[PDB]
Amino acid sequence: EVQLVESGGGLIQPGGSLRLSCAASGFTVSSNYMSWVRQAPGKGLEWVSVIYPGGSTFYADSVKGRFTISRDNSKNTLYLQMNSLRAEDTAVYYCARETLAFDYWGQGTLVTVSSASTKGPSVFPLAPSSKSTSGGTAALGCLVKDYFPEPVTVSWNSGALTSGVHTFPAVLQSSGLYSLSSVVTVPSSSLGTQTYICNVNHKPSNTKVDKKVEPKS
Amino acid sequence: EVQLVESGGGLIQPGGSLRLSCAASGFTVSSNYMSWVRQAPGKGLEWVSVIYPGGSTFYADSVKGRFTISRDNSKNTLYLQMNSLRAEDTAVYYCARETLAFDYWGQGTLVTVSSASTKGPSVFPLAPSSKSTSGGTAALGCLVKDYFPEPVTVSWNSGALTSGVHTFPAVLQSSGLYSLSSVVTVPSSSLGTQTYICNVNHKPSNTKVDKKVEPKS
Amino acid sequence: DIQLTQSPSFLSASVGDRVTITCRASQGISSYLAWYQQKPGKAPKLLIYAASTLQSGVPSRFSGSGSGTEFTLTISSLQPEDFATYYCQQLNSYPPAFGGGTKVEIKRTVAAPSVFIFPPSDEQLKSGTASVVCLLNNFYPREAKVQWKVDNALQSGNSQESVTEQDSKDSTYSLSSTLTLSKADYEKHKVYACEVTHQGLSSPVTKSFNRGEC
Amino acid sequence: DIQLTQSPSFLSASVGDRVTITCRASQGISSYLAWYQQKPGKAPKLLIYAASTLQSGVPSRFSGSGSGTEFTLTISSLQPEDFATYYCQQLNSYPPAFGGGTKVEIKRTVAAPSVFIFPPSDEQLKSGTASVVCLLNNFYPREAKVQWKVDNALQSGNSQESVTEQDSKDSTYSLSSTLTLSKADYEKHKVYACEVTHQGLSSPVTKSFNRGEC
Repeated sequence: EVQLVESGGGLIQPGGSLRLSCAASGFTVSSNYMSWVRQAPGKGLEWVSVIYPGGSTFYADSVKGRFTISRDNSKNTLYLQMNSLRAEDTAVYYCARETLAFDYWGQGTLVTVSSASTKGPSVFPLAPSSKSTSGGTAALGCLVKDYFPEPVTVSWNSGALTSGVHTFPAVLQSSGLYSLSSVVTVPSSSLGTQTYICNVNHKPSNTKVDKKVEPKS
Repeated sequence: EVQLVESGGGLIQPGGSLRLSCAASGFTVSSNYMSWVRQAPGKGLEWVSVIYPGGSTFYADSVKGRFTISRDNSKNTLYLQMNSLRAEDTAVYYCARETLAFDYWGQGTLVTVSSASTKGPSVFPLAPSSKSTSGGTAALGCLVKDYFPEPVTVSWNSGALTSGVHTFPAVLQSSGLYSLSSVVTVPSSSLGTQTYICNVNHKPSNTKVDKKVEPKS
Repeated sequence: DIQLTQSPSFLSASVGDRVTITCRASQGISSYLAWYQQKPGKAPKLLIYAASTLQSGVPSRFSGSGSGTEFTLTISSLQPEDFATYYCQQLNSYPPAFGGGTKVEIKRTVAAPSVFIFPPSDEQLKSGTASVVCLLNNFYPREAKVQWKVDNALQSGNSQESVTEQDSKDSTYSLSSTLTLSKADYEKHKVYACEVTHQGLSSPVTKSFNRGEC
Repeated sequence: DIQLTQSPSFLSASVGDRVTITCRASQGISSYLAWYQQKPGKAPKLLIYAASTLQSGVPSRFSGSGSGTEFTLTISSLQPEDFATYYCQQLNSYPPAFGGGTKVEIKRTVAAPSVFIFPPSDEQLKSGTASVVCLLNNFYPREAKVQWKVDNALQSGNSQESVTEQDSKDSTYSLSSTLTLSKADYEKHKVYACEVTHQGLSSPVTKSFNRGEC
């Protein structure tokens, strides 16, 4: 029925600001209790703000002031204009339609680091090899490293292969940049035979690169 | 005599803003009726604002309010500070010195899209070939594709060749980015003989690349 | 009530002739307006003053005819170099109304296109996409048809064209059609062909290449 | 005074069984809260209404048991596909308190990993750094050990691991360890080895390559 989608997340420094748009895909945001739910990664949730069908605010404890919610019924959009982020909110933001309980609440991210790198990948193909080969199957993958802007994605063959494709959690190095590697197993009879191209997309930047993985020379 | 030049156009989103400077190259902007003329692409013109030699405003109909004109006589500059652009003005802006009629009015652009890509070219050389060759002449060119910031230019040999050089209107793809290709014919005896380097410059960004076009391998 | 001026646009003629363009005025205006020459991709230039007293720095080919309403411009003895639109205005009053603009074409005769097909550059196939350009050079009748064929299958819905303004020297047009494919789909077929139909061709011309043949 | 709800987290079970999770309420609350299912890297979904009246669009495996305080959820007859955390809330009151979350593991049995070692790509050695990846594919006991050895020297403090969420199909884990060296230091040794220890292996498995041998 109702499929709330949100947009507006990115990266900024303290004293910054940012408008978030809970785009009410779905109906009647004019007459519903709406709210913002926040969670830092590795942590439990937390509640931020709420609008009444009639207009009231009641902000949370720590984000009392410095933080503004509103709606637009004719556009079916909720608007969250924040500013002066203590950078201590670096969190994953959710907007949910409270219907006597909650439920129906999309997703959307944000990070408020005191820097900017915004660079993108460093992609290498990890070739299928006999040291990875065992009997009927052999594994190959793509290593995408050294990027700051956390949300990054790597698909296999434009989203074709869903068998054996496993992207591992990104790792945060001492350099301050993330890195990850996604690997997929495929029958050892099919080392080079078919197409295995990893599609790397970096959404905070605009990086899009396809890398083919082939057995070692 | 009088050679009005203007500067300040670019790209921005709604609620944005922008100062435009009709730089009065030429004399006496202190005592002349000046005005802003606007046209959307593919459309007829439209009138925006006007200053009197003595100071008065009289803005247009739809841009009533939210839009400010002024002059500076000692600097010989007209100043147009706008803000809160409904993005529905995405247009090509002109400033003209009304002298009992009009005339004497330079040019200058602007776009107010609700996004930003700002990326720049993707240049390839389209080689001269026998499939393009016919008798005494053969054609070669440069394909510059996938850019948002509309004003882009490609010259041939730093502006040397003016014969046969024809840049075709940019095309707007479904992806939302523009693309174009500029081609020039040159005697078929001169396939690789002389220099044919396309100079690609992207002014909203700062991209400048020279690409040589040579017959196919 | 604002004035709404009108114009019978889309003219077509030959050189050295007489052509005449009128401008309606849907209210009682006096006799003070002005005509402009708008070459494509440029700034306007006013020709006719606030009636017919043509402003200086212009040749003797324009003859503005003024009245109470129904103003009218006339070009006699054309010259190949007036490829642009002509507008009306209305001085005096602050917020002024503008016209609708009349583009004017220039007849020629018969001149077929030079055709040329360009395969995608090796750099682009790395990126993962293939543009296949086909060029039609110089040509009067712009009513040209570009049929792409891939392995003899007529291709519909993956091409884009654009066309140049009528050339100020030889009064011709030039056209560029771009066929866009993925690298994957490009590598699935062999012959890429571009078949051009035009009045100066007795039967259509096809320029073609074979993917992967130096 | 705000309520502080608590939960006995870190559950572990097998399929088709009964498991039961309670939620403390460190103040006198009435009987109106709610449970949520938080699959990893996703949005929550509420299961239990403001007590036990389970919200629609859910199977018959959850049985919320409500009271004045000490609320309790119970899953009977598990199914491999509930890899996520379960929270408490507290409707009615504006600023509401949330729980602490209980991750729930899914026992399996015994399944050794497929191991695979990847040398650094030639592109990266240009850049001046060498990543050496070692992959452990599918495996129940996650308590696996990855020992890197360079020329038979156990390597400490230049590796990083990460592990996937328990697989919703076969309930296994997968692990990737990355060893990071400079180009200079990489070029100083020959054998790169990755020795994996695991309960499904009778003795550890080493996958290894020799730098510079096609």
